[PDB]
Amino acid sequence: AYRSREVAMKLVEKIREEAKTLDGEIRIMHVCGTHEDTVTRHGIRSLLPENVKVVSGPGCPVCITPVEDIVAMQLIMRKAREEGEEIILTTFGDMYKIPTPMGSFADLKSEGFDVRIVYGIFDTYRIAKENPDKTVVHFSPGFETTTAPAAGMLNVAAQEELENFKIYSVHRLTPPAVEVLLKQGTVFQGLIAPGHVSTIIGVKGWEYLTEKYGIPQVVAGFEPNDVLMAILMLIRMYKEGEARIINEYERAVKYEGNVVAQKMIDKFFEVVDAKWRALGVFPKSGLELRKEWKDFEIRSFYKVEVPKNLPDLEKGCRCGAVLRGLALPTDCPLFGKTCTPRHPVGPCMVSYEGTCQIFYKYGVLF
Ligand code: SF4
Repeated sequence: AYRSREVAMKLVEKIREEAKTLDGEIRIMHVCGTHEDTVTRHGIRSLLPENVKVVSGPGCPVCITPVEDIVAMQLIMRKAREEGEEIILTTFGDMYKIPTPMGSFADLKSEGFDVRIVYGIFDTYRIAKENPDKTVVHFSPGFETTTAPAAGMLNVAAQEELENFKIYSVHRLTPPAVEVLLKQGTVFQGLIAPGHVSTIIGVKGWEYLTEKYGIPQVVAGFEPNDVLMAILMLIRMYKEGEARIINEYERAVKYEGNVVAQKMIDKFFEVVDAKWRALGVFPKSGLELRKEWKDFEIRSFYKVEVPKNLPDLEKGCRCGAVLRGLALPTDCPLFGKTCTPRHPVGPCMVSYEGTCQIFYKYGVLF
C-alpha cells in the first residue's frame, strides 16, 4: 500500500529524469488488454513526460475475430437446425454481443437458437457431457493464454472419444501482430510484452522480434508499478542503444515458457495465415485444427456460404486505427455518442479487453 505508492512516485521521477535527455519522442507499445486497463485505470498516460507515449496495440482476441467467422458460425447453426440437428453454441459473454452486419450471437439467440454464455471451454465440455445426443460447439477465440486451455480440453475429449464436443477455431497468435504493425507503419521503439501470453510462450517466444528488429522488450505483469518499471527500463535500453528482452515477470514467466502447454497446443493446432478484423490478413498468425484432428472442428461437418461484401466495421467506426495504436477511442467521433456499451457500434467497445470499453469504463472524458 504505502510501499506501492512510494515506488510509483520514485519510478515516475526516474522516468521524467531519463526522458529529459531523449532525442525526440519515444513510443512504447503493449499488446495486452489488461495492460491497457492498468494504464488507463491509473492515468499513466497523463503522468508520463510529454515525449513518452504508451501505444495500445491489438491486445483483444475478441475484437479481432473476423466477421466472416462469426457469420459462418451463425450460418452453421441455421443449416444444422434445418436438418433437425439441435446444436448448442457456447461463447464468451463479450463475444456473445460482438456486432456483425448480419447480427450478433445474442441476436441469433433471440431467434430461438440455443446459445449459451460460458466462462470457459471447460463449461462447453461439461455441457457436451450433459447432452450426449446434441452437438455442442464453442465458438473459440483467444490468444495463447486462452488457446492453452482449449488444447487441454481437446486432449481430454480425445482421450474420452467425446464425439459431440466441437469448436470453431479462431485462435490467434500475438507476436505476428507486433511484426505486422511495425512493417505497416505504426511507429514505436520499445515493447511491453504481455504477461499472460508470455507465461505460455516464454521469453523464447518474443526473442525473434528483438533479433530481427532490434526492438528492446520487457515482459511485465499488470500492477501499475510493473508497467511503470517496464517503461523506465525500455527508455534506458533505447537511450543506451541496446536490443534485449528482460523478464520482469519471472514469478510467472519462465524463459522457456510453459513447454507442456506449448506441446499440447501444437498437438491439435497448426499455424496458418489468418484474418484479423479491421486489420487484414496476417501471415502465420492464426491456428486451425490439424488434419489429424479435423473431427473436432465444426466446419469439418457443415459447409456454408458466407455472403460477400460484408464490411468489417459499421460506418464511422475507427476500431481499425485504435487496434493499430494510431488513435485512442477519444479520437473516434462515435465514442460515447452513437457507440457505448449499451449500444455498441464497433467491436472495440463490446470486448472486455477492448480499448474503447476500457476508456469508457474508467470514464475517460478526454
Ligand atoms: S468508439 Fe465504437 S465506433 Fe469508435 S472506434 Fe471504438 S468501437 Fe469503433
